[PDB]
Amino acid sequence: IMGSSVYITVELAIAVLAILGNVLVCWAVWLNSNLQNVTNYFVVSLAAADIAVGVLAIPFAITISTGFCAACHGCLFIACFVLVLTQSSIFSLLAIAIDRYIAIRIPLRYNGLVTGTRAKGIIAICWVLSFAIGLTPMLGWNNCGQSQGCGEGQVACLFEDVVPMNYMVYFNFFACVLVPLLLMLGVYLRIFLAARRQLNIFEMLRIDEGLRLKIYKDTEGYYTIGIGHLLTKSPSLNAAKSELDKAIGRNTNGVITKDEAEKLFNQDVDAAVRGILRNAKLKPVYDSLDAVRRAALINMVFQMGETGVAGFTNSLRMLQQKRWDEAAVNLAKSRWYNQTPNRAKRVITTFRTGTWDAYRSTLQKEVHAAKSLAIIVGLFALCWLPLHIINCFTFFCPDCSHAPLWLMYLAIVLSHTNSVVNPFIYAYRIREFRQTFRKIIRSHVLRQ
Ligand SMILES: Nc1nc(NCCc2ccc(O)cc2)nc2nc(-c3ccco3)nn12
Ligand SMILES: CCCCCCCCCCCCCCCCCC(=O)O
Ligand SMILES: CCCCCCCCCCCCCCCCCC(=O)O
Ligand SMILES: CCCCCCCCCCCCCCCCCC(=O)O
Ligand SMILES: CCCCCCCCCCCCCCCCCC(=O)O
Ligand SMILES: CCCCCCCCCCCCCCCCCC(=O)O
Repeated sequence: IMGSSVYITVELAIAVLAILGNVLVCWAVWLNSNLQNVTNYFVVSLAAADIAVGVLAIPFAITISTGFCAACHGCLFIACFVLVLTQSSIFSLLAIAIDRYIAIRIPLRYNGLVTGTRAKGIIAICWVLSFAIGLTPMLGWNNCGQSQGCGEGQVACLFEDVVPMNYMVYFNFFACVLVPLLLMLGVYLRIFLAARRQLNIFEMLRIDEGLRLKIYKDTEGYYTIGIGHLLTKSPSLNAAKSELDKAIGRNTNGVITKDEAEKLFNQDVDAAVRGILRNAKLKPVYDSLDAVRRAALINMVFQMGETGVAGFTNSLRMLQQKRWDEAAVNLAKSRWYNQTPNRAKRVITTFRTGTWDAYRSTLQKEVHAAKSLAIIVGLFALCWLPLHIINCFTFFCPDCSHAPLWLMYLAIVLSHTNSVVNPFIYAYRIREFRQTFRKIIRSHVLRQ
């Protein structure tokens, strides 16, 4: 066996899987409506880039490993085309990170901000930039436009001979790869840290009622901000903003910080507690509860009012008798539960257990999917960094012994493997993909 016949076989095998695997990803999104969200718009674009790697980039890699004589610019295309595909991938991974960001920290305006129309727009633009960036050497930044054994008008097509290293290190690596990766690292880290935030009465209603940092109109058209904090019933945004500046103690222009929204909420809680203590029915029960169960009672007052909660004569009684399970069953038979089952179910769980479980679960499911996608970026980095780092060595230490050929082509094979791993990850960690794959393979591929 030859030392190259292996290189060629291995890379042809990689190409077949790259194509088959990523065709399957696109196939699923087309068939399944539950995979036709905006997030998978970028997954498909990413899958497209990986298919193109198996079809063109890899054959180009093999062709160029011969060092054959070719025209300058024609040689640059074969060598640089893969850079186009790589850049596109970067943009796709970055857009996924951001998408998951404003979907987990700012859920209230995700669908009004992230739309299919805009996604397609951003994708189209990113493909243009990818060509502009990947084919920059073709635009003039090269080493042939000014070489023997090939005759004039031609040069031996060796990567390091035609593609400037200062381009590969400064522009390609540092600016176009390194920066996005670190940016994607910061975004995911912030997503994760948010799911591990410390829970309390503020984070409790932030989930049940939502958080707004810009003045908005409530269900009945009243100016409101923060967590359900009504400013005024006057039909004037101007007047609403003036009320806000009075409460905050500064010129807000209709926008406050998270912290400031919390101070308003704290005040709202204090008032509710005072109202509860003036009520002869609620006081005995409130006083007998622990801190967490009190928050669940305050939660109900924020929704139904103090007179409303005081109507639960029997459920309240059980609560003071610490008959948590009985109270739960009874509260479940209410018209309140029938109206808002999700919110009520969480509040009731809080009465049952006396923990923040119901609210911690919401955050841990609202992030589990982002872990799957984050793994995608980690593997990309792992598959591409080695090659980038070797370039830096060659570049920064000119008179050192160059990396041996075996190591060089090993880093190249590795980077190509990155176009195979994604489909496997979707199968293992994402349920709706796995189920669609099984359906496709069994029905359309085996045909039964
Ligand atoms: N440095 C480099 N070389 C090659 N092919 C040339 C391999 C080689 C290695 C040593 C030698 O003496 C002659 C040729 N492809 C390459 N692709 C990349 C690359 C892709 C993405 C980032 O860097 N870098 N890179
Ligand atoms: C012929 C058109 C595409 C058919 C794809 C056939 C499957 C080929 C296997 C190579 C890709 C594997 C990707 C992940 C495997 C899916 C696992 C599974 O759901 O059982
Ligand atoms: C010169 C001929 C060789 C072709 C090489 C490039 C081939 C790679 C193109 C792959 C593009 C995949 C398109 C996926 C789009 C599907 C979108 C959808 O299902 O909504
Ligand atoms: C799985 C394979 C799918 C088919 C992909 C098409 C492959 C394209 C091959 C690229 C060839 C590089 C150009 C060769 C230059 C020829 C020079 C000459 O003929 O004088
Ligand atoms: C999706 C379309 C991507 C664009 C690729 C189109 C397919 C091109 C097939 C092979 C291109 C050969 C490049 C020119 C040949 C370079 C070497 C030479 O000058 O002989
Ligand atoms: C939105 C369409 C962009 C078309 C310009 C792309 C030019 C070259 C693209 C090569 C592969 C592109 C595949 C993009 C598929 C997009 C998937 C989607 O938008 O749902």
